[PDB]
Amino acid sequence: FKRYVEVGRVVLVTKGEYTGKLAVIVDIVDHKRALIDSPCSEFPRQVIRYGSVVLTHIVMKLPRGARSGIVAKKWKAQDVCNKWASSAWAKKLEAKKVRSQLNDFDRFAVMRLKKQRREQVNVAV
Amino acid sequence: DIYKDETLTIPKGVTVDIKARNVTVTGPRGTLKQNLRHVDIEMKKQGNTIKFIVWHGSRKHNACIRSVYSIINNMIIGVTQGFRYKMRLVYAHFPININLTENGTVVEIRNFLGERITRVIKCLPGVTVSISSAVKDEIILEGNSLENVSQSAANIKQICNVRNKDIRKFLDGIYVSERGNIE
Amino acid sequence: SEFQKVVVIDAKGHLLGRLASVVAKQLLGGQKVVVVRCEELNISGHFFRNKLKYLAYLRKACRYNPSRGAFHFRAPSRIFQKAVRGMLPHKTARGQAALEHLQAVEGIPPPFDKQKRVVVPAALRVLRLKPGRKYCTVGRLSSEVGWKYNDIVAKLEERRKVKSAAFYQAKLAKQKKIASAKEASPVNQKLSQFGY
Amino acid sequence: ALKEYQVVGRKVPTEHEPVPKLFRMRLFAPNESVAKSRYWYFLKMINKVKKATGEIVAINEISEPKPLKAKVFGIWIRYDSRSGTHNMYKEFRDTTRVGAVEAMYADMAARHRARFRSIRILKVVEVEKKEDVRRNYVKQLLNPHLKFPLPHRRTKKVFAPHRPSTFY
Amino acid sequence: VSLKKKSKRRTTRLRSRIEKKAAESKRKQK
Amino acid sequence: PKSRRSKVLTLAQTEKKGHEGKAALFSGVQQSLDSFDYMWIFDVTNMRNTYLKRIRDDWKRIFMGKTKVMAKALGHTPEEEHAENVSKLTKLLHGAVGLLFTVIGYFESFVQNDFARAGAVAPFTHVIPAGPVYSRAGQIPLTHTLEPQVRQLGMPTVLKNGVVTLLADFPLCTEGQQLDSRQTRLLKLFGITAAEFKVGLLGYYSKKGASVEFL
RNA sequence: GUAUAAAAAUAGAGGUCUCUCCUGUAUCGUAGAAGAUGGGCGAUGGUUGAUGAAACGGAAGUGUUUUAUUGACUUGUCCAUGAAAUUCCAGAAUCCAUUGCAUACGACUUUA
RNA sequence: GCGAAACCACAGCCUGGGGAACGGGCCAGGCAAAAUCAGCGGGGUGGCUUGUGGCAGCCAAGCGCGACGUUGCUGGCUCUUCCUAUCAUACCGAAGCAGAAUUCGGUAAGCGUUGGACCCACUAAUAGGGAGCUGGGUUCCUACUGAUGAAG
RNA sequence: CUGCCGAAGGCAGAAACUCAGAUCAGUUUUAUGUGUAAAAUGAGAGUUUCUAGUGGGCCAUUUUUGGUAAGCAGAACUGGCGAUGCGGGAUGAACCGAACGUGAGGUUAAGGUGCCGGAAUGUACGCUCAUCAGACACCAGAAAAGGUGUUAGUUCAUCUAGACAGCAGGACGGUGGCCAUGGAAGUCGGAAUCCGCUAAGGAGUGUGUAACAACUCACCUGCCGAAUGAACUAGCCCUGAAAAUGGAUGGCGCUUAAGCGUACUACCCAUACCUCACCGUCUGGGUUA
RNA sequence: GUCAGCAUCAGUUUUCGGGGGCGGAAAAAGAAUAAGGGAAGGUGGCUGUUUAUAGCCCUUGUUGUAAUACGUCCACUGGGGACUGAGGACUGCGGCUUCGUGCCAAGGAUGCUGACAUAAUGGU
Repeated sequence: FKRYVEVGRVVLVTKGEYTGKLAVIVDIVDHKRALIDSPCSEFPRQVIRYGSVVLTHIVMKLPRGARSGIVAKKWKAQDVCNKWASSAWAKKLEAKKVRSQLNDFDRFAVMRLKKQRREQVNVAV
Repeated sequence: DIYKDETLTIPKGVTVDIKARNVTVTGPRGTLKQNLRHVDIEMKKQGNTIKFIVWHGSRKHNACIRSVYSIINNMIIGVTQGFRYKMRLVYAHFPININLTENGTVVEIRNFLGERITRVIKCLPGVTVSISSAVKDEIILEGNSLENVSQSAANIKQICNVRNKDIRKFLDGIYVSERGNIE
Repeated sequence: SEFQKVVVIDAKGHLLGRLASVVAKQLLGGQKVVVVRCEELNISGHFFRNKLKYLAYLRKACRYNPSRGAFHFRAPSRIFQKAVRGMLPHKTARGQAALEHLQAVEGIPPPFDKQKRVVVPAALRVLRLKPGRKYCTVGRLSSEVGWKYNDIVAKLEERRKVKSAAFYQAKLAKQKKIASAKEASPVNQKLSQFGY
Repeated sequence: ALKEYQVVGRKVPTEHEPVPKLFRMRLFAPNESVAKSRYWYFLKMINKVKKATGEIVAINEISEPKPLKAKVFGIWIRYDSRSGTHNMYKEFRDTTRVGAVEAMYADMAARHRARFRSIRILKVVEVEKKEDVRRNYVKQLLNPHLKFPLPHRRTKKVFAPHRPSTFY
Repeated sequence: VSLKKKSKRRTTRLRSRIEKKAAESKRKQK
Repeated sequence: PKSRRSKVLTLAQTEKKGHEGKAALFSGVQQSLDSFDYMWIFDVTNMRNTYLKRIRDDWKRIFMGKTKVMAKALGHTPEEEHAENVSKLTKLLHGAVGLLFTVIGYFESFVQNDFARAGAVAPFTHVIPAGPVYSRAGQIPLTHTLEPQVRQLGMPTVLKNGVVTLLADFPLCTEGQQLDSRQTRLLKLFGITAAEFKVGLLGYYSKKGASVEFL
């Protein structure tokens, strides 16, 4: 578990208006800023500092300075999407997001469901 | 500089475990453990090579990479070949009396310039003191830790020190004569 | 981040000034604070400089009745209390009542060793001090300024850690049993689309 | 922040000079008013053209043609110090000329205690050639296999229940 | 703790006297 | 102001030419190539400057400059090389090799002995008797007045009663073992003539033949 | 809801060669005329109260586990009754006496 | 048992600051627990300054000056505490320091630094300074110290 | 008791009447040389008369001469103080804001947002470790400078013809050049200090020897493979002396700052600014129903 | 009489959100797609080379009259919160309405409702 700042490392934005989005480092601008892209259309090409992002463990082969078109091409080829989701870290994050999106009636659904989960508390003797 | 590196290739010394800056190097002669918590560097071990890596370190912190390189190398030399320090007892008129107890781990010294006192030292761990018959009045400190053997040597030399006498004429004392390895 | 009756702070690895300021703000807010394990508080600056700071603090004494002179407290808990009270208006009834809401102790006594001990990130040395910087320990500065109860606390802390490790192992085993039964229960997969 | 401006100006035409020459300068200022004053004093100190008898004929903000390509910019500047005179040349790797100038101002205020009025910028040029780069730290960034862990990780919600991770 | 031999804080006469005599120094060098 | 190693200086007043010296050496190499004959390839060895002067005496000149500097001046490519088939000769041209003008029999046979140097192997196992030091290892029919040598030796010796005395015998050299700096320095004070200067006459860059053999 | 107890490091930790952290937005709990009255179906569980006995906890033990016997409530799921005009928030010591190891007077040290 | 008077804006802890006059009131700190008793009298002006003189010339790192150099000439008797700028004691370094005795210098204020008419002894030494009294010379309260003392 | 007007270092007010003016201005333009003269903006402008109080001084500002280790002294103008409360600078006669009726709400100035303390333990980039750090405030007295502390620069140097360094070696022979001497061979001491060889061995950089001898550099060759060196400038840091009870960036404390510099947002509140109510004074319009 | 809650308003004010123009290099970028040029911090290939089994940079065309971004404006609009309710028949300035004792957010708050009275407010 190292998370070196490589060219082609996919990262998770954690500060700014693009919080929660997934990107990939295209170029390392300097000691304290980098250029990232993503196949998703809502996230444009921009230069972001390392304080507003956390590096993931997934590294994807990517030539330096590549345009967004082939970045999506290589992203789809190596299947980075749903490879990040395969990690339990993404499952926890999306579980939190669904739990935040949750409402009062469905909170009462969770009420009953986890009560039925505690129903058993059955342990072999 | 972003990445300052030093590389060490390990000889037939068996194990160089580096868990949490606490290196435990086991070789043919013995096993030495020593701590590196005082510095913050990467120790990346691959094959028979260890890389000491510092990222973005200042020059003050970069001064410690080669220091860590040297101490680990000295530890490897100790577990492979060991260290041996040879002192010659120098006396003008009063012979110096030396006694060895608990297999050389405590040295008692008498009659240094006609002393009625008993100067006693306890050797640092991993050090054994012997008297060699090849040359008269010859003291040998052998061990695995160079620091322990050499600091034992310093303790002997400083405790057997001439006070208030003119050193340009009074030459009596114990001095380190040769430094080397066992093999 | 919810108002508790009592907050037990495990002061290991914290910075004296930062933890004192956070605690002093909580006491004025009206919260009872118990700062346990005060022999592990960290102070920036190398040990010799800090001891010179403290030994200069001893120099302040009255020239008539040093019994009325400055009271130099050597215990690490009392050192933290002095740091905290200097950040409070203790000359008024509000500050004097705030001091009564703080209990700084040495080690973790039995009434507080069985309770959850939160930590303050704004005072943690690991998060707040640049690596490669010299620091000192209050439990070490205290021993070389006059504190004479270091050995007893260390022994009673080794006992406490042994007992706590045994307790955690028992609780971990029970949690493993509960965890194993979790996926065995079906509704945990049947209707888990809500994220739970 | 800063924006790069081009200011073109001339003195008011008279009988002596029916067609005065047109003087254009590329300069950096937070807004157009500061740029015009920045230009006027520069014109005074280089060509002795008074502000009263002159006029700003054209003001144009300039945007970076390729803000999405990382570039290396070398900056020639002149400093007013205790002696009142110094010359420096620095290199900054950034995707915009404006950001490079901002980084230069921050560095000089951090190192030589330099202010905006004390610093006058002679030339900000792009260095495409790797060999023409003189600064070792810039060359360190330009190496092909650059890699390094995150530096200065540093990490209301007071009273965290668990100890910080500050690692991977 | 101060940890000094000389106090880093200054008296009001002393701080006022600097602007009194620093200005005169500029007058003298002029 | 900066933790940097000090650079001491003296009053020698003997600064070298550097680039000018290299240019002069290249010009001398060209002149030696343009010289009449005898096409020697031998510049220096472990022998002393006295041996080099003695060798130069039997000539009317041994000169190579910095090694591979003359080879660079000549050029590996035959077009740049003044001679013919010098592409293979440049590779063989390494170490101290140079031309001369005056031979073959003297170079092959006459090899004067000289003090040995470190890195080689001693011809035998030289030993030193204990007690008082012997200047010629018993061959002197040997003053012990080398009192300063007692401090400057480092061998197991003690200056007793104004005479350097060795407590125990120390073997200075061993046959079949590489010579170290300490052994070479110790043998320098004694008569260790373990050297034999040689020369290389594999080929000759004749004006007409132009056949630089590699024998 | 007066709910939540390893330790240690942060240029590393823990779990079964493999996996996890990357914060408690987590976990336990959570319906009921402030918690009513009955009926089933499904499980030997949970909340546990009362006593009764074992062990553990001395750093300020402020409590912890283990049970046993029972009296309870047993939302586990599915049904039936009543709520309302709260009809728009609120045994000792001392004095008197005695002692002189004490003492300006108190106090003290003894006897009584 | 009898029973005053002087004095009285109000009072009563200290450190640093409050331009001054620093004060008790103001600022920032140390602190701070009733009621009292007997004693004794304390309290009613440069961030200065220090160890290296005056005139002329020669250089000349540099910006007509020009630094260091270099050469030319004539008040005492007892008292608490603090500072080190150390006389002695402790430990060190250097010196033709053989030993003994000694010189200079460093850390060092823990502990000492006398008796007599500058003089002569003793002493290991007789180091330098900061914050009740007398001689020749001009014609209440508060502090300190002891003593009780109600009270969870 | 309350209200209004309100100074002075010839004033402020009162009454008597001019002109609805080109009539004045602690002002700026235009023209001629701070003077004068004839467009901007503001204002209703005025004349004779008498009658209270005062005619001092402190602080700073810019213009000069006399000056000296060193400050200092004498002028002119300008303001502030004086008659002036309020916010901030820890507190303050002269520092930064702001001129004061009683209140409600909003917003700020100066200064600030770690706690005391209302307000971001905000964001971004750098610098600094101080066994007596800094928050200081033209850093002006010590001040001229020292430092193998660090970060940036400026100007000259060599460098895969192999850079610096490192180890191996050569570092010679005329010659122990000549006077000088007990003994001086490069190295107690007096002018150089020449030559054969080169790639280089200096009539010699130091140690040392009675003299020698021996080692070293300064000078070159072998291995070794890339950058390295010298002189200056800038910022921070140490030092650039100061004593006498306890001790002060205001305190606590702070070291990827809560110190230094810059940039950008957000936030805090004065009697100040804005909206409203009310009190009083003045001014203006109207008022025989 | 006291205290409350809400609605519709008026004055002041603070804090979010949407829509729409208009400007700059008629944003610069970018994407997609046709030319040519260059190379690297040199990929596949074989230290050296020129898109191949990765790609990058520069210029032009095009999609185009792209969007975005900032600035600016709307007599465009949707919310949240707070302080205030001065005045006291009628005129007035205005908009709807067919004029109308017509209505209206138009020369200053009205409407609805609840609780308490031995309580609450207010004074000391």
